Amino acid sequence: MQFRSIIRIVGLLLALFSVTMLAPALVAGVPFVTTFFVLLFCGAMCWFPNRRHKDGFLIVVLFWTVLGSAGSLPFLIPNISVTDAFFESFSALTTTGATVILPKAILFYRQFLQWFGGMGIIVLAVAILPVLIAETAKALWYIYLSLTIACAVAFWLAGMTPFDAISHSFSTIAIGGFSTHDASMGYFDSYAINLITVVFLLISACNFTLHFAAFASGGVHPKYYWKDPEFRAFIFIQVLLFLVCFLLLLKHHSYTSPYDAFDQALFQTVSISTTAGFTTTGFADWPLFLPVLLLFSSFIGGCAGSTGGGMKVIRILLLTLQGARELKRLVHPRAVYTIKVGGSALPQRVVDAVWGFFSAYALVFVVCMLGLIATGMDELSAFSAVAATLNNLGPGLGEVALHFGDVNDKAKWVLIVSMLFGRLEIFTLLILLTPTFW
Amino acid sequence: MQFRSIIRIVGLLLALFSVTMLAPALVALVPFVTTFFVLLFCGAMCWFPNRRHKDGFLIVVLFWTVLGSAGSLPFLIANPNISVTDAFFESFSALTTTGATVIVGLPKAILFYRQFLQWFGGMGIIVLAVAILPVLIAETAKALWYIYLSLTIACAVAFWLAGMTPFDAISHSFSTIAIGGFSTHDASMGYFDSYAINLITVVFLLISACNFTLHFAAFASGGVHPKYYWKDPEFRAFIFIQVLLFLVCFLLLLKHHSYTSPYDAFDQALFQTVSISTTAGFTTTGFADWPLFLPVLLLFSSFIGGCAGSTGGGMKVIRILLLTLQGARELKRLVHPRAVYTIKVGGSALPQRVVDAVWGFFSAYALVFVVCMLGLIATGMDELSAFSAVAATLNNLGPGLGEVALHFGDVNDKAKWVLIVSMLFGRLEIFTLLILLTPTFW
Repeated sequence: MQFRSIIRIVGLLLALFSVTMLAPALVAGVPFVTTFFVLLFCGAMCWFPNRRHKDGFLIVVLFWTVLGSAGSLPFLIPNISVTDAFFESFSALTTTGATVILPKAILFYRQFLQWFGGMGIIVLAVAILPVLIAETAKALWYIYLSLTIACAVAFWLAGMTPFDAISHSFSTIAIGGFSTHDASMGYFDSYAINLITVVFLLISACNFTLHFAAFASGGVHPKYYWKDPEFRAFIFIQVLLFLVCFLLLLKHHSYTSPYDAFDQALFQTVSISTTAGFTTTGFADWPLFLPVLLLFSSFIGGCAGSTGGGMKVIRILLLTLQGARELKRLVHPRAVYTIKVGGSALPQRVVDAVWGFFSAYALVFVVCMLGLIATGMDELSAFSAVAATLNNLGPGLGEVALHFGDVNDKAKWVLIVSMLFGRLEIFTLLILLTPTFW
Repeated sequence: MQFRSIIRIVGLLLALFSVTMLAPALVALVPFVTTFFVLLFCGAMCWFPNRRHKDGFLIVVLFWTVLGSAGSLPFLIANPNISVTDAFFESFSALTTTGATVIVGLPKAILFYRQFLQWFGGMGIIVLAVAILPVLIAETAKALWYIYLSLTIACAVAFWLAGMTPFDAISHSFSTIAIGGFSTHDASMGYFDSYAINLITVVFLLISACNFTLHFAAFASGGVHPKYYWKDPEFRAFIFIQVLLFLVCFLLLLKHHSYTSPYDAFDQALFQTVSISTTAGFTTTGFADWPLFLPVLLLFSSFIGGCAGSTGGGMKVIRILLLTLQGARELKRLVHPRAVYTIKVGGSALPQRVVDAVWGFFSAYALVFVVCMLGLIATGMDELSAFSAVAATLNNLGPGLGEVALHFGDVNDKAKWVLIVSMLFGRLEIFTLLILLTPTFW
């Protein structure tokens, strides 16, 4: 099936991935250079005997097929077992805080991996239009420059030397919840960093596709204040979050001073809630239900045209508000229902497809919970772990045993696939399984 | 809003409910008689001053509302001496047909009435199940009577074969009419374990629980009965799921190598799997010879509950079937959105009208599920025991097996009231009280 074209294109892809492998070498390192050489060699052998050129789902799978391989070689010789080495590689990879447990070059590379993951996750994410020319690089390069320079200067304000500010900035690009120390923000708590970082968390997560027009000099920004459905819904949930935090604070009478109670409390609620992953609280001053509630909050993750693939506003919104239309259906079946919350008329093909996706998603959820518990994992610690795993924050808080090294490595391989599913569209592998497809 | 016409009909309804309140009075060795008199008095004061006569959802809510109005009065006063909230909870436990035990301990007359309550609940739930056509003449009362006579007589004679005196056979029969999971002793079959009863009862369980409205044609005399073998999908899907259940039981038996003899292992093992699975509620196993996942798996099995036209209202074959098969259509939609999908699993062409409602019902159901889990844990209940309890509660079997502490006398009584409403919600369509909360409705 035209294998000659596929070999050269795939080889070029592996070589291109390999070019971006000199990151630790800047910090005087050799295995990563070796990976570039081996894959480049692969590209070279693929490239020359075959010259001819010319499905798509196969390509997407091959895309993230690649991303998965690679990044596992320098760890078998960090002395850790091969399954654990692979698991750790994925742990560093995909911005998942999968801690079971370093060199200063490797650590820089790990934060760099977060950088690579962050840019990579949002580039083919709005490039699915042919299945459902490279000029977007510049406009993306400008927005990024604004994001990183702003973060670095913001860290600088505290007074740390630029290397430290840059180090923290690299750590927070694709937040997995990692920092210099295991405590996410407990080890260093300058007030300016906390306030500024929380602002970064709010601004950086929900929406950048909407502001793509910002590249054009039309000045369409003040229009978005009004009639933006996302803004009203999102503000209602977040403001409600603030009010409940305030109420909880008053009920327990935790901190009398405003600054610690508001910044620290707000920081914990926002950080855990926003799927950030920076957690430094054992939730003892909070009741037990707050960890459970927060975990449910963790499920709500990502925004439309955002870094994280999770349940979105429009999907839940459609179910609820469309659900309201269904409530109206319950009142009367003779009654035509057509309501358009959005400015456009909405076609009935997409809505049905979306909730169907949710139903299949539920099936996957059952598979993940049942499978992980089924493999030999404990009912509760794994239960919290699966909730956390699907979201991609970290270890399960309830009945804490954060580091699972002694769990079965084949299941660990399953954990890798599950977290990968957490980031990538889950049903790509699903298309592979079906018997009608063969 | 024409209140004079609601007063007489509702009063008549209360009096009618009261008419069948003489059940313990047959067993000498008064409060229930008092309930009949008080409600009859209520009907009387609502019948003579008003002579006039004349929405519908209010009436259905009201019918369900009537249950439990006079099901809790005789328990505050007297052998059952228990607190008022607990008395109400206990009343609902017996009445709801759920197995909500707070006590260990099972008056002969009161107990007879309790089993009788199971009889009342069993016929009552089925009768109004198909009477919802005006919103979505009483000639059915004899055709259901023949079928019911067949069911009760068959159960009694079946128990009689074992060799117990007819009173004991009838007692067990009354106990198994609507299946709470109760017997003379707390263990379902541990106290008496005769083999004929076990085999016959399992047959009873399989036949009784699915689907009897298909066999409503059994009353008019015709030959339609052989045709159903190839006629219905329900048989292929249901048989496939049950057979798979048998195979997994067989394979888990051979993996652990539990019992070498085939009589005990197949009947006891099969009995346990089917009984826990079929929303029956008869449980005598602590699941130690089974791994821990089997209790979890069984609880998931408990969620699958009811057949279309069956006594219990729980997720069904057609709903899940629609999601998966229609889901398959959805699966085929990722391949080409340009591709028209129209498929009819059933004999008729199926309309796109009802189908959105089914999954919408599931979505709303999930919302309710979140409310129940979050609310019960939120009230002050424990993490895990409550979690198993809510799964079990929605189904209406009994206690959560995992980390078992079935009896919860010391749990908060207002939440216990919430538990009562939750289990009732399991039995009746949850939404029937959801149309009250909406502000657009007022």
